[PDB]
Amino acid sequence: MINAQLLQSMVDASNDGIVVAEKEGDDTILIYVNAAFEYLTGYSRDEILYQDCRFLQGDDAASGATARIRKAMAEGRPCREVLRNYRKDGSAFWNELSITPVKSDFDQRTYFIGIQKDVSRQVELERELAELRAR
Amino acid sequence: MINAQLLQSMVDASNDGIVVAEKEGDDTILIYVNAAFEYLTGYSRDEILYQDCRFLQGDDAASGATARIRKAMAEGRPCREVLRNYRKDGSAFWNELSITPVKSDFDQRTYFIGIQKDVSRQVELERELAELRAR
Ligand code: NI
Repeated sequence: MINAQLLQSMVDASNDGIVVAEKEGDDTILIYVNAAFEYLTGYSRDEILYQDCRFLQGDDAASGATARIRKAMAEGRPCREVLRNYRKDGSAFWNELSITPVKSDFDQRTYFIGIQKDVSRQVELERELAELRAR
Repeated sequence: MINAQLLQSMVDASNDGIVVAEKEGDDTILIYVNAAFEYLTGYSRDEILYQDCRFLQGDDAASGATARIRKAMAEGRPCREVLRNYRKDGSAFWNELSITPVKSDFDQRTYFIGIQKDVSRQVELERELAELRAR
């Protein structure tokens, strides 16, 4: 079996962003982010934490597309969505987000694990590909 | 701050494969794999563990990266390599593998963290693109 420090290093090594949020009312707030999430978003740890992750969505709220996510979180189901998000510097990316409910023995709190991934390149590739297929 | 159970949930939730290996002679053997690594490779934990991970490489001896990885592991450097691997069922996939040395302050032994990303899709998209551009 594997100890806590190794688990930390497994998260720290990970390519995808990983985060944990605890529920605060009908919102969540980030309590942990890994290094890859910092790099992905352009924000430092200290800028990100203790806030709901929707700030990444920017000043726009899409069409409250997060409907599916809020449905799933409320219901205690995982989900995955691709969302528009914006780095610190304003540059936009497509973020493939997988959210996973956690059941906590230790306290009474509700936690969620998020795994996040830049999929811009792949979105663009599918687009370029469909364009050439159309020629 | 973050506890051990949630770290385990972060690794369990991970989309990429995560694994820990030990040195044994001039081999390394897996001692932990997450669920995603099962899915990725098609093998169960009990089939995988306690073996050097090169069996995934199949009948296809690469050279190139293997040397590079041995070099890097010996030297105690993290390293990253793309390599063809084969699931249980024979189907091939492109694995972006990053290996990270860590020393356990618990038992003073050095452990290797492996992160495995399936990058088949991107690779195939670039392939399909380069083919249509060739038309
Ligand atoms: Ni042995």
